[PDB]
Amino acid sequence: LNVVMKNLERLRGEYNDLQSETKTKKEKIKGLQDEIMKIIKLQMQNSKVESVCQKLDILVAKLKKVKSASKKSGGDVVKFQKLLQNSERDVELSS
Amino acid sequence: NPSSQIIARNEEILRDIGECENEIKTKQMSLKKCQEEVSTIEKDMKEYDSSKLNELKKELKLLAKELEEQESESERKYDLFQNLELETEQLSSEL
Amino acid sequence: TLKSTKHSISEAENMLEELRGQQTEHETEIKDLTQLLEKERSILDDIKLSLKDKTKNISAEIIRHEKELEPWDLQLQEKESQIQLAESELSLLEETQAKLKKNVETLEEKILAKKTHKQELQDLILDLKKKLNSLKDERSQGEKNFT
Amino acid sequence: AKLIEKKSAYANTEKDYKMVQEQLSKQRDLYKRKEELVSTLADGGYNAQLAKAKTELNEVSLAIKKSSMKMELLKKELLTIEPKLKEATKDNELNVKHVKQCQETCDKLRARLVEYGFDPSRIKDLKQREDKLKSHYY
Repeated sequence: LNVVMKNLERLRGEYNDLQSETKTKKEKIKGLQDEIMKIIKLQMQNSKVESVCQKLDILVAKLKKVKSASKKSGGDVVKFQKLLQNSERDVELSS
Repeated sequence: NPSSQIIARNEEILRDIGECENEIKTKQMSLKKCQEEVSTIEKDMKEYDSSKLNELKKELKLLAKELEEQESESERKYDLFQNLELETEQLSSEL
Repeated sequence: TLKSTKHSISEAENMLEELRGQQTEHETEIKDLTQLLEKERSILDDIKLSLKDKTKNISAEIIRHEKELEPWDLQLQEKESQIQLAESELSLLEETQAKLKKNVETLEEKILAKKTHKQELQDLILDLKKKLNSLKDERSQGEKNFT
Repeated sequence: AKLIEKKSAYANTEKDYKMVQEQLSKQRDLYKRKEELVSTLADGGYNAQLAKAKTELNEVSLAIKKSSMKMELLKKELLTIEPKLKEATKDNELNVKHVKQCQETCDKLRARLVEYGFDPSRIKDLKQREDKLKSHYY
Protein backbone atom coordinates (compact mmCIF):
# COMPACT_ATOMS: atom_id res chain seq x y z
CA LEU A 1 0.00 0.00 0.00
CA ASN A 2 2.86 2.40 0.77
CA VAL A 3 4.58 1.45 -2.50
CA VAL A 4 1.38 2.25 -4.41
CA MET A 5 1.05 5.49 -2.42
CA LYS A 6 4.53 6.58 -3.51
CA ASN A 7 3.61 5.51 -7.05
CA LEU A 8 0.48 7.68 -7.03
CA GLU A 9 2.51 10.57 -5.61
CA ARG A 10 4.86 10.22 -8.59
CA LEU A 11 1.73 10.11 -10.76
CA ARG A 12 0.56 13.37 -9.15
CA GLY A 13 3.93 14.91 -10.00
CA GLU A 14 3.78 13.76 -13.61
CA TYR A 15 0.21 15.10 -13.79
CA ASN A 16 1.60 18.39 -12.45
CA ASP A 17 4.09 18.65 -15.31
CA LEU A 18 1.32 17.50 -17.67
CA GLN A 19 -0.67 20.50 -16.42
CA SER A 20 2.40 22.71 -16.90
CA GLU A 21 2.29 21.70 -20.58
CA THR A 22 -1.52 21.90 -20.58
CA LYS A 23 -1.11 25.60 -19.81
CA THR A 24 0.16 26.20 -23.36
CA LYS A 25 -2.14 23.46 -24.67
CA LYS A 26 -5.17 25.33 -23.31
CA GLU A 27 -3.74 28.61 -24.58
CA LYS A 28 -3.77 27.12 -28.09
CA ILE A 29 -7.23 25.64 -27.45
CA LYS A 30 -8.53 29.07 -26.39
CA GLY A 31 -7.02 30.60 -29.51
CA LEU A 32 -8.82 28.02 -31.63
CA GLN A 33 -12.05 28.64 -29.69
CA ASP A 34 -11.81 32.40 -30.23
CA GLU A 35 -11.22 31.71 -33.92
CA ILE A 36 -14.20 29.33 -34.21
CA MET A 37 -16.58 31.43 -32.07
CA LYS A 38 -17.79 33.07 -35.31
CA ILE A 39 -20.37 30.29 -35.65
CA ILE A 40 -26.83 29.61 -36.24
CA LYS A 41 -27.91 27.02 -38.81
CA LEU A 42 -26.63 24.22 -36.55
CA GLN A 43 -29.59 24.71 -34.20
CA MET A 44 -32.06 24.49 -37.09
CA GLN A 45 -30.27 21.39 -38.39
CA ASN A 46 -30.48 19.74 -34.96
CA SER A 47 -34.17 20.64 -34.70
CA LYS A 48 -34.80 19.13 -38.15
CA VAL A 49 -32.88 15.99 -37.15
CA GLU A 50 -34.97 15.69 -33.98
CA SER A 51 -38.15 16.13 -36.03
CA VAL A 52 -36.97 13.44 -38.46
CA CYS A 53 -36.24 11.11 -35.54
CA GLN A 54 -39.72 11.76 -34.12
CA LYS A 55 -41.20 11.04 -37.56
CA LEU A 56 -39.23 7.79 -37.78
CA ASP A 57 -40.48 6.79 -34.32
CA ILE A 58 -44.04 7.59 -35.41
CA LEU A 59 -43.55 5.48 -38.54
CA VAL A 60 -42.24 2.58 -36.45
CA ALA A 61 -45.28 2.93 -34.19
CA LYS A 62 -47.54 2.94 -37.25
CA LEU A 63 -45.85 -0.22 -38.54
CA LYS A 64 -46.36 -1.87 -35.15
CA LYS A 65 -50.01 -0.79 -35.24
CA VAL A 66 -50.39 -2.24 -38.75
CA LYS A 67 -48.91 -5.52 -37.51
CA SER A 68 -51.32 -5.49 -34.56
CA ALA A 69 -54.21 -4.78 -36.95
CA SER A 70 -53.16 -7.73 -39.12
CA LYS A 71 -53.04 -9.94 -36.03
CA LYS A 72 -56.48 -8.68 -34.99
CA SER A 73 -57.80 -9.42 -38.49
CA GLY A 74 -56.42 -12.95 -38.27
CA GLY A 75 -58.03 -13.39 -34.86
CA ASP A 76 -61.31 -12.05 -36.23
CA VAL A 77 -61.12 -14.51 -39.14
CA VAL A 78 -60.52 -17.34 -36.67
CA LYS A 79 -63.47 -16.14 -34.58
CA PHE A 80 -65.64 -15.96 -37.71
CA GLN A 81 -64.70 -19.53 -38.62
CA LYS A 82 -65.54 -20.63 -35.07
CA LEU A 83 -68.85 -18.76 -35.29
CA LEU A 84 -69.64 -20.43 -38.62
CA GLN A 85 -68.93 -23.85 -37.11
CA ASN A 86 -71.12 -22.94 -34.13
CA SER A 87 -73.89 -21.76 -36.47
CA GLU A 88 -73.74 -25.05 -38.38
CA ARG A 89 -73.90 -26.96 -35.09
CA ASP A 90 -76.83 -24.77 -34.01
CA VAL A 91 -78.66 -25.41 -37.28
CA GLU A 92 -78.16 -29.15 -36.79
CA LEU A 93 -79.39 -28.83 -33.20
CA SER A 94 -82.43 -26.83 -34.34
CA SER A 95 -83.29 -29.50 -36.91
CA ASN B 1 -12.34 -29.87 5.87
CA PRO B 2 -12.34 -26.83 3.54
CA SER B 3 -8.58 -26.80 2.86
CA SER B 4 -9.27 -28.60 -0.42
CA GLN B 5 -11.79 -25.92 -1.42
CA ILE B 6 -8.98 -23.45 -2.12
CA ILE B 7 -7.53 -26.20 -4.33
CA ALA B 8 -10.59 -25.76 -6.54
CA ARG B 9 -9.71 -22.06 -6.72
CA ASN B 10 -6.29 -23.17 -7.97
CA GLU B 11 -8.12 -24.80 -10.87
CA GLU B 12 -9.73 -21.43 -11.57
CA ILE B 13 -6.25 -19.92 -11.21
CA LEU B 14 -5.55 -21.83 -14.42
CA ARG B 15 -8.95 -21.63 -16.15
CA ASP B 16 -9.39 -17.85 -16.11
CA ILE B 17 -5.66 -17.65 -16.85
CA GLY B 18 -6.30 -19.41 -20.14
CA GLU B 19 -9.15 -16.99 -20.79
CA CYS B 20 -6.70 -14.18 -20.04
CA GLU B 21 -4.45 -15.62 -22.74
CA ASN B 22 -7.43 -15.58 -25.10
CA GLU B 23 -8.06 -12.00 -23.99
CA ILE B 24 -4.46 -11.21 -24.95
CA LYS B 25 -5.16 -12.82 -28.32
CA THR B 26 -8.29 -10.66 -28.51
CA LYS B 27 -6.09 -7.64 -27.83
CA GLN B 28 -3.77 -8.90 -30.57
CA MET B 29 -6.83 -9.10 -32.83
CA SER B 30 -7.51 -5.46 -31.96
CA LEU B 31 -3.87 -4.72 -32.79
CA LYS B 32 -4.34 -6.69 -36.02
CA LYS B 33 -6.70 -3.85 -36.95
CA CYS B 34 -5.37 -1.01 -34.78
CA GLN B 35 -1.96 -0.60 -36.42
CA GLU B 36 -3.70 -1.55 -39.67
CA GLU B 37 -6.08 1.37 -39.12
CA VAL B 38 -2.98 3.54 -38.78
CA SER B 39 -1.93 2.24 -42.19
CA THR B 40 -5.44 3.11 -43.37
CA ILE B 41 -4.83 6.59 -41.96
CA GLU B 42 -1.65 6.65 -44.05
CA LYS B 43 -3.80 5.57 -46.99
CA ASP B 44 -5.93 8.63 -46.25
CA MET B 45 -2.79 10.74 -46.67
CA LYS B 46 -2.57 9.21 -50.15
CA GLU B 47 -6.33 9.28 -50.74
CA TYR B 48 -7.32 12.82 -49.72
CA ASP B 49 -4.21 14.31 -51.35
CA SER B 50 -5.10 13.02 -54.82
CA SER B 51 -12.42 13.29 -54.07
CA LYS B 52 -15.57 11.78 -55.58
CA LEU B 53 -14.71 8.32 -54.19
CA ASN B 54 -17.10 8.99 -51.29
CA GLU B 55 -19.92 8.92 -53.86
CA LEU B 56 -18.81 5.36 -54.66
CA LYS B 57 -19.33 4.63 -50.97
CA LYS B 58 -22.95 5.64 -51.52
CA GLU B 59 -23.09 2.91 -54.16
CA LEU B 60 -21.80 0.57 -51.46
CA LYS B 61 -24.67 1.82 -49.32
CA LEU B 62 -26.91 0.96 -52.27
CA LEU B 63 -25.42 -2.53 -52.05
CA ALA B 64 -26.31 -2.45 -48.35
CA LYS B 65 -29.73 -1.19 -49.47
CA GLU B 66 -29.87 -4.30 -51.65
CA LEU B 67 -29.16 -6.30 -48.50
CA GLU B 68 -31.77 -4.12 -46.80
CA GLU B 69 -34.04 -5.11 -49.69
CA GLN B 70 -33.48 -8.72 -48.65
CA GLU B 71 -34.11 -7.57 -45.08
CA SER B 72 -37.21 -5.79 -46.41
CA GLU B 73 -38.46 -9.34 -46.96
CA SER B 74 -36.39 -11.24 -44.40
CA GLU B 75 -37.37 -9.27 -41.29
CA ARG B 76 -40.86 -9.08 -42.79
CA LYS B 77 -40.81 -12.85 -43.26
CA TYR B 78 -39.46 -13.02 -39.71
CA ASP B 79 -42.44 -10.92 -38.61
CA LEU B 80 -44.63 -13.24 -40.67
CA PHE B 81 -42.85 -16.17 -39.04
CA GLN B 82 -43.49 -14.49 -35.70
CA ASN B 83 -47.14 -14.14 -36.69
CA LEU B 84 -47.04 -17.77 -37.83
CA GLU B 85 -45.40 -18.66 -34.51
CA LEU B 86 -48.10 -16.64 -32.75
CA GLU B 87 -50.70 -18.48 -34.83
CA THR B 88 -48.98 -21.75 -33.98
CA GLU B 89 -48.87 -20.67 -30.34
CA GLN B 90 -52.54 -19.74 -30.57
CA LEU B 91 -53.26 -23.14 -32.11
CA SER B 92 -51.21 -24.80 -29.37
CA SER B 93 -52.99 -22.66 -26.78
CA GLU B 94 -56.34 -23.66 -28.29
CA LEU B 95 -55.29 -27.31 -28.24
CA THR C 1 -74.61 -22.71 -28.29
CA LEU C 2 -76.66 -19.65 -29.27
CA LYS C 3 -75.09 -17.60 -26.46
CA SER C 4 -71.61 -18.70 -27.55
CA THR C 5 -72.38 -17.87 -31.19
CA LYS C 6 -73.73 -14.42 -30.29
CA HIS C 7 -70.65 -13.72 -28.16
CA SER C 8 -68.36 -14.85 -30.99
CA ILE C 9 -70.23 -12.70 -33.53
CA SER C 10 -70.03 -9.64 -31.27
CA GLU C 11 -66.31 -10.25 -30.70
CA ALA C 12 -65.71 -10.63 -34.44
CA GLU C 13 -67.60 -7.42 -35.21
CA ASN C 14 -65.69 -5.50 -32.53
CA MET C 15 -62.39 -6.91 -33.82
CA LEU C 16 -63.24 -5.92 -37.40
CA GLU C 17 -64.18 -2.39 -36.33
CA GLU C 18 -60.99 -2.06 -34.27
CA LEU C 19 -58.91 -3.36 -37.19
CA ARG C 20 -60.49 -0.88 -39.60
CA GLY C 21 -59.87 1.98 -37.16
CA GLN C 22 -56.28 0.87 -36.58
CA GLN C 23 -55.65 0.63 -40.32
CA THR C 24 -57.05 4.13 -40.87
CA GLU C 25 -54.94 5.51 -38.01
CA HIS C 26 -51.84 3.74 -39.33
CA GLU C 27 -52.38 5.14 -42.83
CA THR C 28 -52.82 8.65 -41.40
CA GLU C 29 -49.70 8.26 -39.25
CA ILE C 30 -47.68 6.97 -42.21
CA LYS C 31 -48.77 9.93 -44.33
CA ASP C 32 -47.90 12.35 -41.52
CA LEU C 33 -44.51 10.70 -41.00
CA THR C 34 -43.74 10.86 -44.73
CA GLN C 35 -44.67 14.55 -44.83
CA LEU C 36 -42.55 15.25 -41.74
CA LEU C 37 -39.58 13.36 -43.21
CA GLU C 38 -39.87 15.30 -46.47
CA LYS C 39 -40.04 18.60 -44.57
CA GLU C 40 -37.04 17.64 -42.43
CA ARG C 41 -35.02 16.66 -45.51
CA SER C 42 -35.91 19.96 -47.19
CA ILE C 43 -34.92 21.92 -44.08
CA LEU C 44 -31.64 20.01 -43.81
CA ASP C 45 -30.85 20.67 -47.48
CA ASP C 46 -31.67 24.37 -47.06
CA ILE C 47 -29.46 24.60 -43.96
CA LYS C 48 -26.57 22.78 -45.66
CA LEU C 49 -26.84 24.99 -48.75
CA SER C 50 -26.42 28.14 -46.63
CA LEU C 51 -23.82 26.67 -44.22
CA LYS C 52 -20.60 28.65 -44.69
CA ASP C 53 -19.62 30.10 -41.26
CA LYS C 54 -16.50 31.71 -42.84
CA THR C 55 -14.32 28.71 -41.98
CA LYS C 56 -11.21 30.06 -43.74
CA ASN C 57 -9.66 31.79 -40.72
CA ILE C 58 -11.06 29.07 -38.45
CA SER C 59 -9.25 26.35 -40.40
CA ALA C 60 -6.10 28.48 -40.60
CA GLU C 61 -6.03 28.95 -36.83
CA ILE C 62 -6.82 25.26 -36.30
CA ILE C 63 -3.88 24.24 -38.49
CA ARG C 64 -1.66 26.72 -36.65
CA HIS C 65 -2.74 25.35 -33.27
CA GLU C 66 -2.14 21.78 -34.46
CA LYS C 67 1.35 22.64 -35.74
CA GLU C 68 2.08 24.35 -32.41
CA LEU C 69 0.73 21.47 -30.29
CA GLU C 70 2.66 18.93 -32.36
CA PRO C 71 5.17 18.78 -29.45
CA TRP C 72 2.27 18.78 -26.97
CA ASP C 73 0.40 15.90 -28.62
CA LEU C 74 -1.45 12.96 -27.05
CA GLN C 75 1.88 11.67 -25.69
CA LEU C 76 0.83 13.31 -22.41
CA GLN C 77 -2.47 11.41 -22.28
CA GLU C 78 -0.59 8.10 -22.28
CA LYS C 79 1.45 9.44 -19.35
CA GLU C 80 -1.90 9.74 -17.56
CA SER C 81 -3.01 6.25 -18.66
CA GLN C 82 -0.40 4.62 -16.41
CA ILE C 83 -2.33 6.25 -13.54
CA GLN C 84 -5.30 3.95 -14.05
CA LEU C 85 -2.85 1.18 -14.97
CA ALA C 86 -1.90 1.44 -11.30
CA GLU C 87 -5.39 2.30 -10.03
CA SER C 88 -6.64 -1.11 -11.20
CA GLU C 89 -4.36 -2.98 -8.81
CA LEU C 90 -4.91 -0.16 -6.30
CA SER C 91 -8.38 -1.67 -6.04
CA LEU C 92 -7.52 -5.27 -6.91
CA LEU C 93 -5.73 -6.09 -3.65
CA GLU C 94 -8.55 -4.42 -1.71
CA GLU C 95 -10.99 -6.37 -3.88
CA THR C 96 -9.28 -9.60 -2.81
CA GLN C 97 -9.26 -8.17 0.72
CA ALA C 98 -13.02 -7.65 0.42
CA LYS C 99 -13.29 -11.22 -0.87
CA LEU C 100 -11.41 -12.39 2.22
CA LYS C 101 -13.84 -10.33 4.30
CA LYS C 102 -16.70 -12.16 2.59
CA ASN C 103 -14.88 -15.43 3.28
CA VAL C 104 -15.32 -14.51 6.94
CA GLU C 105 -18.75 -12.89 6.80
CA THR C 106 -20.33 -15.98 5.23
CA LEU C 107 -19.58 -18.10 8.30
CA GLU C 108 -20.61 -16.35 11.51
CA GLU C 109 -24.14 -15.35 10.48
CA LYS C 110 -25.09 -18.82 9.26
CA ILE C 111 -23.20 -20.41 12.15
CA LEU C 112 -25.17 -18.13 14.48
CA ALA C 113 -28.34 -19.37 12.79
CA LYS C 114 -27.23 -22.96 13.39
CA LYS C 115 -26.82 -22.08 17.07
CA THR C 116 -30.40 -20.83 17.31
CA HIS C 117 -31.50 -23.89 15.34
CA LYS C 118 -30.00 -26.43 17.71
CA GLN C 119 -31.24 -24.34 20.63
CA GLU C 120 -34.86 -24.52 19.53
CA LEU C 121 -34.28 -28.17 18.63
CA GLN C 122 -33.38 -28.92 22.24
CA ASP C 123 -36.40 -26.86 23.29
CA LEU C 124 -38.64 -28.89 20.99
CA ILE C 125 -37.07 -32.04 22.44
CA LEU C 126 -38.03 -30.95 25.95
CA ASP C 127 -41.49 -30.03 24.66
CA LEU C 128 -41.90 -33.52 23.22
CA LYS C 129 -40.90 -34.98 26.59
CA LYS C 130 -43.82 -33.07 28.12
CA LYS C 131 -46.37 -34.53 25.71
CA LEU C 132 -44.67 -37.91 26.08
CA ASN C 133 -45.67 -37.82 29.74
CA SER C 134 -49.28 -37.05 28.80
CA LEU C 135 -49.08 -39.95 26.35
CA LYS C 136 -47.78 -42.49 28.87
CA ASP C 137 -49.64 -42.10 32.17
CA GLU C 138 -53.09 -41.62 30.62
CA ARG C 139 -52.36 -44.69 28.48
CA SER C 140 -51.67 -46.63 31.68
CA GLN C 141 -55.08 -45.44 32.90
CA GLY C 142 -56.68 -46.05 29.50
CA GLU C 143 -56.85 -49.84 29.76
CA LYS C 144 -57.68 -51.02 33.29
CA ASN C 145 -60.89 -49.07 33.90
CA PHE C 146 -61.88 -49.56 30.25
CA THR C 147 -61.29 -53.27 30.81
CA ALA D 1 -49.55 -31.42 -34.89
CA LYS D 2 -48.83 -28.58 -32.46
CA LEU D 3 -45.53 -30.18 -31.43
CA ILE D 4 -44.60 -30.46 -35.11
CA GLU D 5 -45.60 -26.82 -35.61
CA LYS D 6 -43.57 -25.81 -32.55
CA LYS D 7 -40.49 -27.53 -33.97
CA SER D 8 -41.11 -25.73 -37.27
CA ALA D 9 -41.53 -22.44 -35.40
CA TYR D 10 -38.26 -23.01 -33.53
CA ALA D 11 -36.50 -23.61 -36.85
CA ASN D 12 -38.13 -20.45 -38.23
CA THR D 13 -37.05 -18.48 -35.15
CA GLU D 14 -33.47 -19.66 -35.62
CA LYS D 15 -33.65 -18.61 -39.28
CA ASP D 16 -35.10 -15.25 -38.21
CA TYR D 17 -32.28 -14.75 -35.69
CA LYS D 18 -29.74 -15.49 -38.43
CA MET D 19 -31.52 -13.01 -40.71
CA VAL D 20 -31.55 -10.40 -37.93
CA GLN D 21 -27.81 -10.87 -37.45
CA GLU D 22 -27.30 -10.47 -41.21
CA GLN D 23 -29.45 -7.33 -41.17
CA LEU D 24 -27.44 -5.92 -38.25
CA SER D 25 -24.22 -6.58 -40.17
CA LYS D 26 -25.71 -4.87 -43.24
CA GLN D 27 -26.79 -1.89 -41.13
CA ARG D 28 -23.28 -1.63 -39.67
CA ASP D 29 -21.83 -1.71 -43.20
CA LEU D 30 -24.30 0.98 -44.30
CA TYR D 31 -23.36 3.15 -41.31
CA LYS D 32 -19.67 2.72 -42.15
CA ARG D 33 -20.35 3.69 -45.77
CA LYS D 34 -22.33 6.74 -44.64
CA GLU D 35 -19.49 7.77 -42.32
CA GLU D 36 -16.96 7.35 -45.14
CA LEU D 37 -19.16 9.46 -47.42
CA VAL D 38 -19.61 12.19 -44.79
CA SER D 39 -15.86 12.25 -44.06
CA THR D 40 -15.35 14.02 -47.41
CA LEU D 41 -16.69 17.25 -45.84
CA ALA D 42 -5.30 18.23 -49.40
CA ASP D 43 -5.06 16.02 -46.30
CA GLY D 44 -6.74 17.85 -43.43
CA GLY D 45 -8.86 15.12 -41.88
CA TYR D 46 -6.18 12.43 -41.95
CA ASN D 47 -4.68 13.78 -38.71
CA ALA D 48 -7.85 12.99 -36.74
CA GLN D 49 -7.96 9.48 -38.21
CA LEU D 50 -4.30 8.93 -37.33
CA ALA D 51 -4.92 10.16 -33.77
CA LYS D 52 -7.92 7.84 -33.43
CA ALA D 53 -5.88 4.90 -34.74
CA LYS D 54 -3.07 5.70 -32.29
CA THR D 55 -5.56 5.89 -29.42
CA GLU D 56 -7.06 2.54 -30.44
CA LEU D 57 -3.58 0.99 -30.63
CA ASN D 58 -2.73 2.36 -27.18
CA GLU D 59 -5.98 0.96 -25.78
CA VAL D 60 -5.24 -2.44 -27.34
CA SER D 61 -1.73 -2.37 -25.87
CA LEU D 62 -3.10 -1.48 -22.43
CA ALA D 63 -5.62 -4.33 -22.68
CA ILE D 64 -2.84 -6.75 -23.68
CA LYS D 65 -0.72 -5.58 -20.75
CA LYS D 66 -3.64 -6.01 -18.35
CA SER D 67 -4.34 -9.51 -19.68
CA SER D 68 -0.68 -10.49 -19.33
CA MET D 69 -0.56 -9.13 -15.78
CA LYS D 70 -3.73 -11.06 -14.91
CA MET D 71 -2.29 -14.25 -16.41
CA GLU D 72 0.94 -13.79 -14.44
CA LEU D 73 -0.98 -13.18 -11.21
CA LEU D 74 -3.11 -16.28 -11.85
CA LYS D 75 -0.01 -18.38 -12.52
CA LYS D 76 1.58 -17.12 -9.30
CA GLU D 77 -1.61 -17.90 -7.36
CA LEU D 78 -1.68 -21.41 -8.83
CA LEU D 79 1.98 -21.99 -7.98
CA THR D 80 1.31 -20.78 -4.42
CA ILE D 81 -1.82 -22.92 -4.00
CA GLU D 82 -0.22 -26.08 -5.41
CA PRO D 83 1.43 -26.97 -2.05
CA LYS D 84 -1.86 -26.16 -0.31
CA LEU D 85 -3.62 -28.65 -2.59
CA LYS D 86 -0.86 -31.23 -2.05
CA GLU D 87 -1.31 -30.83 1.72
CA ALA D 88 -5.13 -30.96 1.59
CA THR D 89 -5.04 -34.11 -0.55
CA LYS D 90 -3.93 -36.05 2.53
CA ASP D 91 -6.90 -34.81 4.56
CA ASN D 92 -9.21 -35.58 1.63
CA GLU D 93 -7.84 -39.13 1.41
CA LEU D 94 -8.24 -39.56 5.17
CA ASN D 95 -11.86 -38.39 4.98
CA VAL D 96 -12.50 -40.77 2.07
CA LYS D 97 -10.99 -43.66 4.04
CA HIS D 98 -13.13 -42.79 7.06
CA VAL D 99 -16.24 -42.69 4.86
CA LYS D 100 -15.30 -46.06 3.34
CA GLN D 101 -14.73 -47.70 6.72
CA CYS D 102 -18.06 -46.29 7.94
CA GLN D 103 -19.74 -47.73 4.84
CA GLU D 104 -18.20 -51.17 5.34
CA THR D 105 -19.01 -51.25 9.07
CA CYS D 106 -22.62 -50.24 8.36
CA ASP D 107 -22.83 -52.92 5.65
CA LYS D 108 -21.50 -55.64 7.97
CA LEU D 109 -23.87 -54.58 10.75
CA ARG D 110 -26.80 -54.45 8.32
CA ALA D 111 -25.93 -58.00 7.25
CA ARG D 112 -25.98 -58.97 10.93
CA LEU D 113 -29.33 -57.18 11.36
CA VAL D 114 -30.95 -59.00 8.43
CA GLU D 115 -29.41 -62.21 9.78
CA TYR D 116 -31.19 -61.68 13.11
CA GLY D 117 -34.49 -61.98 11.21
CA PHE D 118 -36.39 -58.72 11.63
CA ASP D 119 -37.84 -56.17 9.20
CA PRO D 120 -39.62 -52.97 10.32
CA SER D 121 -41.66 -52.53 7.15
CA ARG D 122 -42.71 -56.19 7.11
CA ILE D 123 -43.84 -56.07 10.74
CA LYS D 124 -45.70 -52.80 10.14
CA ASP D 125 -47.49 -54.26 7.11
CA LEU D 126 -48.39 -57.42 9.05
CA LYS D 127 -49.70 -55.31 11.94
CA GLN D 128 -51.84 -53.20 9.59
CA ARG D 129 -53.17 -56.36 7.93
CA GLU D 130 -54.05 -57.91 11.30
CA ASP D 131 -55.64 -54.60 12.32
CA LYS D 132 -57.95 -54.44 9.31
CA LEU D 133 -58.70 -58.17 9.59
CA LYS D 134 -59.74 -57.92 13.24
CA SER D 135 -61.57 -54.70 12.32
CA HIS D 136 -63.87 -56.44 9.85
CA TYR D 137 -63.98 -59.35 12.33
CA TYR D 138 -65.55 -57.33 15.12
